Amino acid sequence: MIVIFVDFDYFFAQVEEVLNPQYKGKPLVVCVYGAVATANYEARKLGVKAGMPIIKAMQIAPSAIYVPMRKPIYEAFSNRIMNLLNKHADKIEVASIDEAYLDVTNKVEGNFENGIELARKIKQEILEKEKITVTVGVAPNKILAKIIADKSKPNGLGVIRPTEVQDFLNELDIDEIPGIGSVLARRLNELGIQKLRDILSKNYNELEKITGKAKALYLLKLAQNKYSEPVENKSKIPHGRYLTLPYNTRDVKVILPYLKKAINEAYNKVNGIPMRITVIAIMEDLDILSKGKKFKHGISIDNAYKVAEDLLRELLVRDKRRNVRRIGVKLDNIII
DNA sequence: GGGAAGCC
DNA sequence: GGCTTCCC
Repeated sequence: MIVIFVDFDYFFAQVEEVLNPQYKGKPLVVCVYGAVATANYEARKLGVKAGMPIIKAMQIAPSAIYVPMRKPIYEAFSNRIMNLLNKHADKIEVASIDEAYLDVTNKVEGNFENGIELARKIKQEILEKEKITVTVGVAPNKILAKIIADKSKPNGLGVIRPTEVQDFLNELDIDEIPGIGSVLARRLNELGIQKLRDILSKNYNELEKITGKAKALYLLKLAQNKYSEPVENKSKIPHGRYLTLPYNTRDVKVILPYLKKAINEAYNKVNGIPMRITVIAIMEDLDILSKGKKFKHGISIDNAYKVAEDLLRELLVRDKRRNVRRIGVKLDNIII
C-alpha cells in the first residue's frame, strides 16, 4: 500500500492571506465565537495557538490582524482542492476540510519512488492552481503517513519507505501515537513505557486497564507493524443545518416542516450518501438533545424524512416537559 | 438503551 | 464536540 496523506497548512489563515496578500508576512489570526481558530506562522512565533482566548492572543501578539471566520470560503477552497486530489488517487478518504488520505497504489503501480514523485507533482499543482501550500506525508499505511506529515510541517514532504517502517516504529515516543494525547502519555511514561516498541515487552492485560482493550490492541498491531486499515472512499466531513422555529413549539405538526427543510439543505450540501443521520434540537433553556441513527447502507432523502421524523418524535418522548426552539440535522459518514 | 465521566 | 467505556 502507498498512502499519500495531505494536511493543509494552518488552513483558514492561509485562505485569508491568499485573499488578502497584504496579510502575508505579518501576524494574522482567525477567530470563532471569542477564541482563536487558526493562526499563520508569523503569528505563531509570538505564542499564538489555536483555541486560546483572543485575550491572550492580543496581549502576546498586538501587531497581529484579527479577522472573523468566514467558513463558506474555506469550504470553497477545500472543495476545489479535494477535487484536485481526487484525480491523482485510486481511493480518497476525506478526514476533514484540512486533510485527505489518497491510496495511489495502482497509480504508481506499487512503486514508492514514483509515489514520492507523485506527491511532489501534487504539491506543485495545488500551489500552482490555488496558491495554497500543504504538508504531505508518504508511507505504507495511513497512520504513518500522518505521523510523518505532522513531523514534516510546514510545507513539508515527509517520507517513510517500507525499508524504514520497522525502524521508525522503534524510535517513536508514545506521545506521538495519535489516539494518545497527554494523560495516557503521562501514565505510560510514568508507569513504564516510553516508546512504542516497549509495549511489546509488557503484559498487555494491564495495558488495557489503562487504555481499554481496543486502543491497546491497536497499539499492539501498530507496534507489531500489523496495521493496515485501508483508505476508504469516504468523507468524514459533517454536513447539516439548523433552523429557528417561529415560537417555542413542541408539536411535530409544526416542527416537521422546519425539520424537513433542515434536511433538504443538509442533503444538498452533500455530494454522496450518508450513513448517519443525527437530529439535534435546542430546547427552551437552550438545552440540546442530540439523537442519531446509523445506516450500513446509504439513506435516501425520502427515507431520511421519515427516519428523522421518528428520531424527533423519540426525542420529544425523551423530554415530555420542555418545548423546542431551534431544530437541527447533521449528516455524517459519507460514501463516495 | 442511554446518561454520566474521562480521555483526543 | 465526539468517541468509548463505565454504570444504572
